[PDB]
Amino acid sequence: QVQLKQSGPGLVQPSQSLSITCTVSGFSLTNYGVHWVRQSPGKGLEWLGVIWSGGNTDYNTPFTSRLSINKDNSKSQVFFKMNSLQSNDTAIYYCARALTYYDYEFAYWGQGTLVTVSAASTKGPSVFPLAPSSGGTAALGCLVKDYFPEPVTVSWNSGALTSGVHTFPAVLQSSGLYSLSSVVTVPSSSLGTQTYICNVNHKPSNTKVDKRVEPK
Amino acid sequence: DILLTQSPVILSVSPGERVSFSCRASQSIGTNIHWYQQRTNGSPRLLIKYASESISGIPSRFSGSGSGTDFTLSINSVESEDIADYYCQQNNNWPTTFGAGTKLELKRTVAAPSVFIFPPSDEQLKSGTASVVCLLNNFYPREAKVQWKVDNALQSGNSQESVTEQDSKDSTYSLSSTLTLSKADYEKHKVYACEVTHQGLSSPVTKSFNRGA
Amino acid sequence: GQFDLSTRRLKG
Repeated sequence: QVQLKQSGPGLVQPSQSLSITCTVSGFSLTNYGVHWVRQSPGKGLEWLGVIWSGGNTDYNTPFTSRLSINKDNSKSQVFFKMNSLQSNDTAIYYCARALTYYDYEFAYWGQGTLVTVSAASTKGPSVFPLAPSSGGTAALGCLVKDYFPEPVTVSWNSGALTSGVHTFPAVLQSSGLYSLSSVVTVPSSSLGTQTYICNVNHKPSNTKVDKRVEPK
Repeated sequence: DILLTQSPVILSVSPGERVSFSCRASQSIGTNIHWYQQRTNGSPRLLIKYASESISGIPSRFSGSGSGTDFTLSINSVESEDIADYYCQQNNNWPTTFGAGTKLELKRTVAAPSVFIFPPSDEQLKSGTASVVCLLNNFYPREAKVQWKVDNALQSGNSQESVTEQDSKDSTYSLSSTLTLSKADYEKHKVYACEVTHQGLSSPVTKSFNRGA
Repeated sequence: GQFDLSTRRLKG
């Protein structure tokens, strides 16, 4: 099972440097190169560089002087480091592996790391219940308010509840802080039997909240 | 660098129809093009390599053709799970470069939203802010209007909307409209109403509550 | 037409 797992999303101050770790399994870094690709609003999908099996690196032209890729074959880890970030370096960063050892056909991707370049500070969210109230289908949810930066993960009943779930895109408030709601529809008859918990995780602030949502 | 131009920007079809994506290169690149699919909150997924070659685990309804500068990715019978963005990649010339992507939207029958309104929790009121949430669930098409009224006064500028991407199973959207008040303003009023207009409703639907009960 | 970091989807 070929897999690539990246370190968590986070905030980097302007002019500061970015570090991401890509841990691979199901293959050996001595047999495959690992590529780095980002995806930004300004420039879309953008190939950044690669570290080959034998330790050599290639960097895309506009990144030659501020990009550094290293790895530890023993630990199956590839280390990405970019210097002097500005606002338009805000993007999702992926590590990726090609089908063959020499190629660029990216058949396996990491889950991505959203990096926000901002001078502001990290802030964890407050979680508030969206309580169901009086055709046999009830809607309930959680309000995840006033956090920075993106993203936040939301799940229901520790992953067991996925059907009917809608987690809305976050919106930026005038405060410069994000907010979103996650909703789910369930049978009215289950409100007295089943517990409904939204599991909220804001990794950039290490804030994890389980919010029980009950009829008021 | 090779410039890759994808067209159209947005594609919109019905399930079971065939659909094609175009990718054009600023100079000949042989057959050195790859295609990717990106679903909502997902990483790119490799669909085709070298213009026409299959990829393990990719459904047979995906195919590609072309050589030189004009390339085509095709889905011969679209399904709802194909709702995604699609990108091409060239690697005939260093560095490898990607197109800007084409969005694939699916049509479906009109579906009216189910409307729910949520008062602010007492927990949030402790903080000095009141959020009133109106939910429009599982509707199509995307266009809809939310009008807020507090004690018959039209609210303007103090609400924000967020819409999900299309559901991969039923192709509907859901919308949340959040009205934000100071706790002081919220306590000075009684009737909080959300009015929803949509093509699937013969009349606007209004969900409301009185602060308290 | 632009990539949206909130949804990883193209928006305008």
